[PDB]
Amino acid sequence: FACKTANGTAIPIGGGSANVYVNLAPVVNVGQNLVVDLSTQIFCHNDYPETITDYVTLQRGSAYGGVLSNFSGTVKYSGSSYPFPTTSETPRVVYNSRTDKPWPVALYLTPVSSAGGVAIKAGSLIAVLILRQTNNYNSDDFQFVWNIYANNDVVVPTGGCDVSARDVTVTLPDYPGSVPIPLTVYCAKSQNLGYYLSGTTADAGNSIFTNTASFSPAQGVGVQLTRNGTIIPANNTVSLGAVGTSAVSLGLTANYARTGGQVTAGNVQSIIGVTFVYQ
Amino acid sequence: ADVTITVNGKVVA
Repeated sequence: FACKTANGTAIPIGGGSANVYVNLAPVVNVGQNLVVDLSTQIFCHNDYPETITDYVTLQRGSAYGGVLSNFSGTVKYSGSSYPFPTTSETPRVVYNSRTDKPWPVALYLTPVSSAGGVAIKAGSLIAVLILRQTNNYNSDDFQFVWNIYANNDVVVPTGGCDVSARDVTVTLPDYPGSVPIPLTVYCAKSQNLGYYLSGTTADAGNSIFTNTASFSPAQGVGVQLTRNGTIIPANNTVSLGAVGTSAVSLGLTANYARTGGQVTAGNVQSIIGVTFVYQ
Repeated sequence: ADVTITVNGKVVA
């Protein structure tokens, strides 16, 4: 039993714990969300298949780590699903050739939000997996640890639904023009969704986000969002109806709006949060 | 929040 990652990097085997860097592509699925498909990221083989057969199981106590430590879910191991953190030893995977074959493991998370996410930066710990290796000819029976680290920055969805982008940037035409905001949401199964806006406002109507531009800020103006011509105040939930597997636009447009006194020349910037809720 | 929107603009002189 000897393994390497997708880019060909050897995983030092047995003995001390190994730190294994993998690419992940987390997505919502029905009832659980994929965190990482390891089967495209870790490949193993047997250097003596004519005379030795290798067996590997995933041991009890394998679990998420780092920012995912408090989540539970499931592990798909060799085509079958088990609770994760693991509560029993899995069946074995057999390595019976010199040709590399996947380590057939995928990690899933049980949703706890509507459309939330947890950022995982490259270099961060994802999971701690405990493996047990045996064979078909002697008593060798050794257990060792693979610490699975992100090779790439991702946002792991924690809900039933996911968004087109977690960080959206738009630029208004020069005052007084407006700009549509490209932002959509979809769900793994049909869900009834709403959303609300968060941020600092300047006006009696709690609907004009303050201008926080750092350099040469314009005075007397902020940013106001509308959907189909209707102003959306902060902290007032907008309904999206039922969102299915195809993306639904939030329907948002950004506008300038006056906050009082003279409008003066300069830069404008506002940072506005969007939070989804089930309805 | 689940998404952050940054809106930039300008009032020209």
